[PDB]
Amino acid sequence: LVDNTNQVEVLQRDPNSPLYSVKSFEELRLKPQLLQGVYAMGFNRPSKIQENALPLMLAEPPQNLIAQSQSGTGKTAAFVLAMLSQVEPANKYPQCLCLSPTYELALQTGKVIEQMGKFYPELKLAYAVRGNKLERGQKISEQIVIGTPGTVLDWCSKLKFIDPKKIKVFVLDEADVMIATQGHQDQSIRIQRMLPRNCQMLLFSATFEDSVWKFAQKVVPDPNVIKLK
Amino acid sequence: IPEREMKDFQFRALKKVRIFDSPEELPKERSSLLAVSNKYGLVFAGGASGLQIFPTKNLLIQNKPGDDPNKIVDKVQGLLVPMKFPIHHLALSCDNLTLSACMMSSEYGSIIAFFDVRTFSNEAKQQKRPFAYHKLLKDAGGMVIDMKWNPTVPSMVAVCLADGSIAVLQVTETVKVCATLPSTVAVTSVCWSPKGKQLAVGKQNGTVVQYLPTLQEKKVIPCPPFYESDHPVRVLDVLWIGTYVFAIVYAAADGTLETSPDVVMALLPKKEEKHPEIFVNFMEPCYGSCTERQHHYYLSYIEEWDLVLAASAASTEVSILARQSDQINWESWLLEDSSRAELPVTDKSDDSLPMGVVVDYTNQVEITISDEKTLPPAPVLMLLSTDGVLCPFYMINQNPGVKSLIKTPERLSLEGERQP
Ligand SMILES: Nc1ncnc2c1ncn2[C@@H]1O[C@H](COP(=O)(O)OP(=O)(O)O)[C@@H](O)[C@H]1O
Repeated sequence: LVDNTNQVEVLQRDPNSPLYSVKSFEELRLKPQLLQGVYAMGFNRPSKIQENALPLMLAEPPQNLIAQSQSGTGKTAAFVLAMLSQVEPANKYPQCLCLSPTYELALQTGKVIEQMGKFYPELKLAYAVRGNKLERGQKISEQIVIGTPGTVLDWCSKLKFIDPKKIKVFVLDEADVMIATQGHQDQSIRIQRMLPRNCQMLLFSATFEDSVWKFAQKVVPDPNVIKLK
Repeated sequence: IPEREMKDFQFRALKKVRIFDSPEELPKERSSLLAVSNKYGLVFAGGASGLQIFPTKNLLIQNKPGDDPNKIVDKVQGLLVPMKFPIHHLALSCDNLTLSACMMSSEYGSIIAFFDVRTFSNEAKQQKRPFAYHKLLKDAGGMVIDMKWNPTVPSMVAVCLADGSIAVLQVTETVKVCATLPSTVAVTSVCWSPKGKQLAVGKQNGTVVQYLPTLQEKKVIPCPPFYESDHPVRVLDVLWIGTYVFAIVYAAADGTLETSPDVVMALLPKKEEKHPEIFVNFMEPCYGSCTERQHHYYLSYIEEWDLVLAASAASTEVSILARQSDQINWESWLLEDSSRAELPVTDKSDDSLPMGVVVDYTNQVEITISDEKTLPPAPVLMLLSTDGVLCPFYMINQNPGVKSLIKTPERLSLEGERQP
């Protein structure tokens, strides 16, 4: 984790209902196997960004979020949690959905999930990325699906691999890198419109140009907002 | 039925241009609204708010390292040619000299204005009028559902109507009816043979018939066996790729646009073959997200790449069927996430859908892939969207052996213009 002398700014979706700043994971009341997962990874104290992110994300019920912080802050960790803490392994079908901007980050965020979910039994990942093997007629029984948006949108729409009206969580990672990639922005927006209202929408980005901002607002309704200097 | 991941073909987009203003309502009815000059590098955008002529090189803007590829270029300099009535179709004779616009007025019924193209390039003519009309003599019935110009006979065009009827026209310095079949034939769609020697018309019973230009019936292609009774399809659109090679879109006869259309390749036998008709089926390739428009399939062959582009009214994606190295068969291609040709989401968050489709070959500008690497100029697929937005994508192809399809344009000389 990179050091951060500057402080986080938290625009809460509900101004008159403050809740922030967990300075420990034990405070969070995480599934025992998840909190073990966390320990396993050498995580000690939550990171600056997680302190504020996780409460919102892990609220009862959970809240939506748009988050802006630089690399090595703990974005991924933070959402890996988001998802795993909603995922019921015993239910063999996708419930959590993660759009990545490159193939080579869908795999990297995979490893982080798989490592963290280590102590969930029968937890399996699906990778909706260029050159997966899945023939038609098939349906996915993996509870999480990481991938890049087209291939994912293909999975919900055309190929009927995934029924998105069963997703509980939806992350968008690197929302800046995403918009600057052909197709992606529109592709993601079309995935999103078929998710169910209750689904949690989490969106993350290094930078935050108007474009990115404007984009966030089509995708993440009733959002809490976080920016770190 | 087969499919194939294609890594060596990529639609790489240029910046999106706003032409018309986002219409209040959804352009439901069937329509083709782009023509192109590949001879003299021009493009013809119609609509219910004028006709717009652009030098093609003005519509194509490469994205620099930094741009949002979804940000629009609002307006770009062209010609506006005002129009009393709203254009439901655009089209162009093979020599490149006759734009054929198709309107619907409330006091004439449907009609067809033929402009001479020199006129648009003729400065001393501020009012750019057409030289000939053609009063089809019908109201809604007369809606020009499909209209096509002979590929090698510039004077000859084949117009085909909402009501099932069809007529073949000659257009020189004036208009002659060569032939007209009445509604009771139930023509649904139209296409010339490659050499322009015959005309193929798809109908409502489900068959595609072949006609001499004088509408004499020569060959009947039966309705594919697998569409059994109770679920009666109808040709929707028909592409004569080769003497015995056809792309043929079908669809329900009960208009239940809820069902998606099926593309079919049809390899026909020959006079020394008593072989049945081989109909290979590549079902709903362009996935129908919509069911509010009446279906189109824009279709167009690229002979020197031996592949067929195909877009639908009711889908946001361009699909590609390619002929195999097998030389008979076909395959659907599957392209990378960021290498597709799809219409953007309206800023009101809805799907923009196709109004017209064209390929420009005149382009000379070489693709600036990165800082350091530049690739030769590619043909440019373009799309008119129901949002009034045009969507240029280069068609990079790298399959070995395929050759450069680029053709330099000309300067239309005014010589021989026809006056009204
Ligand atoms: N709470 C934490 N304590 C210690 N290290 C952490 C913590 N959270 C994340 N990290 C580590 O810091 C790095 C950056 O975090 P990551 O989860 O990738 O977020 P980001 O997307 O901001 O880089 C990762 O390699 C991760 O292992």
